[PDB]
Amino acid sequence: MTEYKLVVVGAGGVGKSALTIQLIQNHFVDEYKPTIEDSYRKQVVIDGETCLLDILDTAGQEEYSAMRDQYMRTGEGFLCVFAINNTKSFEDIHQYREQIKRVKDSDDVPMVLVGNKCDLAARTVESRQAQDLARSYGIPYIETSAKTRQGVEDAFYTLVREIRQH
Ligand SMILES: Nc1nc2c(ncn2[C@@H]2O[C@H](COP(=O)(O)OP(=O)(O)NP(=O)(O)O)[C@@H](O)[C@H]2O)c(=O)[nH]1
Ligand SMILES: [Mg+2]
Repeated sequence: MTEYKLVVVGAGGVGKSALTIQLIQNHFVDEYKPTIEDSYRKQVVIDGETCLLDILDTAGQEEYSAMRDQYMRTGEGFLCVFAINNTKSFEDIHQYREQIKRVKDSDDVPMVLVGNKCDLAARTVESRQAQDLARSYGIPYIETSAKTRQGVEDAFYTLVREIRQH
């Protein structure tokens, strides 16, 4: 079957792993549990296509940048995740995008901008600004909550659809 190699990237603590686990295991990890590198594989049906999601969950930490090149290079699609209550994470997005373009030798890699933690009242990043950014990239912006599961399948399935259209 078709396999889709999705990579989840972003700053430390934005909820990359919480999003992935919510997708694969339908629960919200409300734990402190920093990632080094995790992989998940799940057979799904998306729009009637039987396929395998190969999801690489990456570290937000600066120390793991080398293994970051390695993982990025094999990815077909990237979820670029920030937290809507953390302005630095949103600013860091630019640098993850640029590193993906560099390792992939590509200006237009399948990608979704994901604004996570939208369940939180204490927003510092407006939806308007994140949308403008995504528009300037030529990529969809999806807002998610790993906690309530809002937008979770949306973000992953939209990325699969971007890979199909590439
Ligand atoms: N309210 C809320 N909290 C969330 C959400 N997603 C993650 N969190 C919380 O934020 C913290 C970090 O999430 P986690 O999934 O470990 O983030 P990460 O990006 O994988 N961290 P790392 O880069 O270290 O692997 C956890 O305590 C988690 O419960 C969300 O959508 N809403
Ligand atoms: Mg993690």
